[PDB]
Amino acid sequence: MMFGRFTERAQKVLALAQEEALRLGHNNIGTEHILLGLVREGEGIAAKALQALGLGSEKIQKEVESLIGRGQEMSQTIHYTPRAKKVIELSMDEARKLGHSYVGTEHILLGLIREGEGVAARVLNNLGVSLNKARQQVLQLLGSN
Repeated sequence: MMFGRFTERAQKVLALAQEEALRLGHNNIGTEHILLGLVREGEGIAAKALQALGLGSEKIQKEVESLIGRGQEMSQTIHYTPRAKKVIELSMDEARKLGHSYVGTEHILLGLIREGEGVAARVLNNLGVSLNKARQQVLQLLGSN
């Protein structure tokens, strides 16, 4: 058996990533759309950790949309990019490394920073969040704070 399961909180950020892809006029979910889906949820442990590090939904949204743009729409329904598919595997590896039997919002963000080269990692670094800053706030705020 393997932890091919996401929390209801995490499934909501991934559903918001589809709504945000369709708002931007994209038929795909990237690392960018998963990070944008996180701040559009705003209460999940990862989004709460981003805001605890001094970020905010408009800051992350404006930096995402300034890097990926708008208007490539084709009414084609959503697909995951190779990096978003990698983040789904890496967040599941981070959940297994923590001994959690499903992937939380926390573990989605640990996947986004573990990818390290997609737009999500670059938005965090250009705002001022870093791999170890995000790890320490997420790893505390998930239940050890």
